[PDB]
Amino acid sequence: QVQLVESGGGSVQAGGSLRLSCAASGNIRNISYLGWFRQAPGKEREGVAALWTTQGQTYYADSVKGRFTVSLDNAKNTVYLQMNSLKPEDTALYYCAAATSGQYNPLRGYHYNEYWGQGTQVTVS
Amino acid sequence: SQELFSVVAFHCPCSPARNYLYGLAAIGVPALVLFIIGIILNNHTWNLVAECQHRRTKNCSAAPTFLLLSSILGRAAVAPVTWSVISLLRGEAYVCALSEFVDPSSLTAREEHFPSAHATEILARFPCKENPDNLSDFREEVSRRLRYESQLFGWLLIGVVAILVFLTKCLKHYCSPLSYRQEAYWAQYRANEDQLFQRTAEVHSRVLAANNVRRFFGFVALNKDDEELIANFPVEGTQPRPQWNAITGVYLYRENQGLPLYSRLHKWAQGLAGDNVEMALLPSALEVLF
Amino acid sequence: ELFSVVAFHCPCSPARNYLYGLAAIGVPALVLFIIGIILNNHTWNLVAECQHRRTKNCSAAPTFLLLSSILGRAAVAPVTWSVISLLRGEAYVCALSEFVDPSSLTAREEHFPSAHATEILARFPCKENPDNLSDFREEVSRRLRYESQLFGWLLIGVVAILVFLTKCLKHYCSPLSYRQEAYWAQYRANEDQLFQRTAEVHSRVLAANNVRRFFGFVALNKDDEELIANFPVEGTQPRPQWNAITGVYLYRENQGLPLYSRLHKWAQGLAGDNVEMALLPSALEVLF
Amino acid sequence: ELFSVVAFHCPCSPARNYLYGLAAIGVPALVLFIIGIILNNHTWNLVAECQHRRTKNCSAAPTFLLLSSILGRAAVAPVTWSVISLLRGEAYVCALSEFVDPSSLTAREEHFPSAHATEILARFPCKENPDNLSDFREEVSRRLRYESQLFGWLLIGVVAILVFLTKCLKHYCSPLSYRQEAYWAQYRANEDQLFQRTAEVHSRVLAANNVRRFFGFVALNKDDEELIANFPVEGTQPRPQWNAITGVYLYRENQGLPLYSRLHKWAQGLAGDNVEMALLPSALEVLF
Amino acid sequence: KDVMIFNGLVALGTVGSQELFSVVAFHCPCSPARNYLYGLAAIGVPALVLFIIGIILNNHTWNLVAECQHRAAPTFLLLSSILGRAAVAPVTWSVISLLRGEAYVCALSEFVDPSSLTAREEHFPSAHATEILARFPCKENPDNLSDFREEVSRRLRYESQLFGWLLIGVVAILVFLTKCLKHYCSPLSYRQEAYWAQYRANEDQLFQRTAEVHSRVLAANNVRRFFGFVALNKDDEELIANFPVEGTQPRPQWNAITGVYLYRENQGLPLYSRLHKWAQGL
Ligand SMILES: CCCCCCCCCCCC(=O)OC[C@H](COP(=O)(O)OCC[N+](C)(C)C)OC(=O)CCCCCCCCCCC
Ligand SMILES: CCCCCCCCCCCC(=O)OC[C@H](COP(=O)(O)OCC[N+](C)(C)C)OC(=O)CCCCCCCCCCC
Ligand SMILES: CCCCCCCCCCCC(=O)OC[C@H](COP(=O)(O)OCC[N+](C)(C)C)OC(=O)CCCCCCCCCCC
Repeated sequence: QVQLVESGGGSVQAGGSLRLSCAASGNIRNISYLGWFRQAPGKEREGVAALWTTQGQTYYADSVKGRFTVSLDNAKNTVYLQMNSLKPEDTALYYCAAATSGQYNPLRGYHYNEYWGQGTQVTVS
Repeated sequence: SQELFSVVAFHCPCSPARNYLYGLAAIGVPALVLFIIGIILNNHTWNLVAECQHRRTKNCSAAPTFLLLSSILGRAAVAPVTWSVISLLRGEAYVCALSEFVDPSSLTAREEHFPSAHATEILARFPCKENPDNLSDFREEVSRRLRYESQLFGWLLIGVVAILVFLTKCLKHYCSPLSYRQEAYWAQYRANEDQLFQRTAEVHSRVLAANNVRRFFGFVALNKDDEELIANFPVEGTQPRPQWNAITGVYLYRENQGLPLYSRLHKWAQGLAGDNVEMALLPSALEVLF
Repeated sequence: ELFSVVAFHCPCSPARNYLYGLAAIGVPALVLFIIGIILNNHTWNLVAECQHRRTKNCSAAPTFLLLSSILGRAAVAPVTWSVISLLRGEAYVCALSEFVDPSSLTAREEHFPSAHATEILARFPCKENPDNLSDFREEVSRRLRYESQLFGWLLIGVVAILVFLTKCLKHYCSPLSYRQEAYWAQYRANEDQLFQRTAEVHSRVLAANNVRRFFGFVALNKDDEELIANFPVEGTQPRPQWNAITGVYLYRENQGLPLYSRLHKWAQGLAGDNVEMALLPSALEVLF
Repeated sequence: ELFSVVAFHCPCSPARNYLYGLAAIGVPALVLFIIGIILNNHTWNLVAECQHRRTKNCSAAPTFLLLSSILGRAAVAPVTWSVISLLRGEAYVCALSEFVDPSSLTAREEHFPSAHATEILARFPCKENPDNLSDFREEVSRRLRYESQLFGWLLIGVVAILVFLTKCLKHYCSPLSYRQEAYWAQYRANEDQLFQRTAEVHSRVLAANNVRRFFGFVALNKDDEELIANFPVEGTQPRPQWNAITGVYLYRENQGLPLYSRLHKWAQGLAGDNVEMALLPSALEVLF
Repeated sequence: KDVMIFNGLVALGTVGSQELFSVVAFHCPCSPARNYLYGLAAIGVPALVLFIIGIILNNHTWNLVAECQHRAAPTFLLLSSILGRAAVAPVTWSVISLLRGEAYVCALSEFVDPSSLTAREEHFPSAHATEILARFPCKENPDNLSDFREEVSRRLRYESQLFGWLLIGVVAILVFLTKCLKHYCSPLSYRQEAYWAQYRANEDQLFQRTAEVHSRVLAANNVRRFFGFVALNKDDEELIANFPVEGTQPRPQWNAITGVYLYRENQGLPLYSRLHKWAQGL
């Protein structure tokens, strides 16, 4: 029902400036979760940043505070970010995800909705 | 078990309007229990419930459902019938239950010496011998008339069942679109699948359990054969819940590309059975960050 | 104690003990007759033959012989039971006790009462008789037990002649020779033995493949591992291939060489658009 | 043996026998109910769950199903004892003997004395009754023993329906198919057998090292030396690590892959300053 | 497990002794103020002896005494363990005696109220009221009093068995409550406690086996030192050949591995015993 469109991948040296656009199409009316995740071969996936639409506060990872900033286009219903001071550690597949603030009935457990979008970003040096 | 057999022994309460309630309970309860046991142990009733679980919308019509209950109740009713027959052939349960309804005026083998003041009371006490000796002949006259009817119904019940089985197995083969030889091969497949699947489930659980125990202590104590299972049959993960949900339920011979499919597991393995996250341990990965 | 349950118990009552004798003997014979038909495999292919045709295409000439084989083979168990129940004599003295004529009684002076002749006579099998009539009782018992055993022995005599006459006509009227029908019988008993054996192996290998697709491995016994290695399966035989081997077959020959079963007839290729009972609709309908 | 000591003996005294019947039946039903609770490990991890939370954090719904399973798996023993004690009839004829109304008694003319009705009625189970009243002794005994057995069969029938209704409701309301729960059950049994068996081996290997550190050597049998050689221990598991696998668990699913136990939940890494009950104080405080 | 093997034998043996005791040595001294003491001494005294005996054979009590001589939660376990293994013997003897009913009617026959009987008018002399009643259990009374004797000999028999079942009900509740308190008030989970109990049994099995072996090797070495040669079998000659002589443990070290355990852990890793505490400590 919700499809995420992402673009902005490239190969830039250290210190390059890059911007990743996550375009959300569908029923985003019940979405309360907006952010980005990265994963590289040989290790698991971590989240650089995340934003709450409803509460309004925002999250950044330890290597992201002061290095990458994520912005939301409320009118366009899309997610934008800024990549600064590129490093070889940033060569990973970048994805943007969403969720619906899943409830919790103690008998069954947490249940919610999740979405993903496939993207790439590698820094040569 | 000499002591436990005397527990279920039939003790007729020689009292009027009272000995058939006991006869109904002493015979109808074991017949009901054997009926329930037949339902519980039958796997064909749990995938019928499992069919009503995930569909949740009355998707199955009367045609497939009525052909499933008939199989469940037909296989279950074997035990109550073979108990309701033995009780009738013994004759104890019927002479006790019907001893009070014997007509005193219809008695024979003697002159009309039968008392008429308390007639139901004396008649009901015949099965317990507690009768005056002047009515001993009348006691045995009743004891044979009622035992005859008990065995007359016992043989008619066998005869009626032996006809329903013949009619059922004759109509099952006539109405089925498959030949009787393919249904014999199908029955051999369902027996082999339901045996191998259980055998692998035990192994795939023990190997999975061995990995978890190893992750705790650092080693697992395994028998001579158990150590072979770990090396021969390594596991890497657990099958997802929707994958399990795609092999449980009823199935009525769907055929693909001119090639038969004989089970839901077979139908799933061909790939013909294969967003919203349910009952998760923790909230979304985005919520984990906060 | 199943035998003690089915033990004969004569209800000594007029017009009542032959209903029991009929039921206690006719129902076990009926059950053995039904079991004989059910277990026989020559009746299910007869049903299968009447199933695919749906129009009674086959004539009565071949149908009569198949039904005769089914009934004749199934009727052995009722006869060998109805003979035993007659040679014992218990089931017949009980049934015919009331019909003994008191006027024809002997071995005693004519003291037999006429007040209730049927009622006194009907109680003879249960030994509940006055000692002044015990001479008649043992006279009636020997008379009615003889008729039971006489009928029992004549039934064996009739059966032993029908069996002889059936076999002689089976050989005189059959176009084959008795040394070939013996070879044919040794083949049908070998095709069935092998076909049922390979069906279990083919099912198990097919069942193992599906389980392996689920768990990633199959827990096989020491000998079951030989079946998978020696006998690999690649698919399931189509439904028309199974229909081509089920039915009644009566010795057709092809180019001078005999064919002994419709599996053999199918193997030579002498048996083998519209899609039925499909999982999913036509591939064109799937797209939409 | 024990049956001689625990043999039922009815005290024929009014308003006193049913108290004995309550004690001779209700106490073994209580003891078998207690034993079922103690042996059931599901009642201890429920306690362990309450032990760590200390704030009643869990709702009634997880506890209600957990508490129900403990009682249901333990109430079987009292029922199979209450049923037998009711079908025997001894414990009920003794209890209800004095409540029998002499007015409704039959099978004998009205000779029942009215001077001491309850006293005489209560003496029926012990056969301490006058012979003029002996016709009522068997009349009263059969009436009460019938109600004892009638209640026994109804108890079996009701239990045999509650078991059916429980199992039917368990499958219908469960979030898993009956086959996955079958696999889940085959996992927990395999985990418990393996976990306890390594816990015995781990202790023996750990104990041997402690013995070796003391005497300089350990006296092992042929098989124990294999245990030390095959399985070398490097340390001990922390208490919080142990506490991560104790308690109740209700099928939490991670990333679409099922988890079947807290140990499985811990093995995946989804379960794992302030120091309690330490042997020695803070390292700085040790210096002082 | 092994606990049921030991408890089952003790429970069965006490019943067998009680049955043997009742058929060969039990006679009510039918007379006032004598049978009551005799009946009381036929239950409490045999139970008290078993209670003291059960304590003495337990190894943990003497360990507790030594610790107290050298001196909560550690004391809870032992008292729940020693009594669970020593109070079995008195309780089974106590319940069978009450369920049998011989001892109680042997005791309270003196205090039976003559006017409380039924089925006839009260027939007892003013002076010999207790004397006649006290002679009921011996069955030596004249048959003229058998009507009254049966009521008394069955009333007290009812009271005996009623107390026998209520004692079982009380004990069964207490065992359940002890189990709950042991698990609920314990600082460690029951999975670790089961592991802890397994370790203690395994340590004592190996410690006893090693100590006997070490003593034989140490004794053999002294024989070699004193005589210059040893006459040992193949196994004994191997044992010294595989087990070098460690020497004499210091006096504090033996005192370091004796006493009670409080389950003190050293920086995360638990220690389950004093020997494990000593081995890990140094
Ligand atoms: C302990 C046993 C001792 C032996 C005695 C019993 C014989 C057992 C073997 C033959 C039976 C059998 O095989 O029963 C099986 C069939 C079931 O046929 P279906 O309903 O189409 O089920 C689907 C077909 N399947 C099961 C092959 C897939 O039953 C029947 O058709 C009738 C069962 C008889 C009991 C009900 C009779 C009616 C109630 C009483 C009315 C007055
Ligand atoms: C426990 C068992 C005891 C062992 C001995 C029993 C006998 C065995 C051999 C005989 C059976 C046999 O050979 O049956 C075969 C024929 C069937 O005739 P068809 O159609 O040509 O069959 C061809 C032969 N087949 C089946 C091998 C292909 O039967 C009969 O014609 C007579 C059967 C006898 C009983 C029925 C007689 C009529 C009913 C009674 C009338 C009052
Ligand atoms: C030696 C024994 C011989 C056989 C005699 C008994 C056979 C029973 C076999 C099945 C047992 C079983 O496991 O029962 C299962 C259920 C438990 O229900 P739950 O709490 O939802 O458990 C969920 C399912 N589990 C067990 C897989 C986790 O039981 C019951 O619902 C109750 C058992 C009946 C006895 C108590 C009834 C109420 C008291 C009386 C009220 C008038």
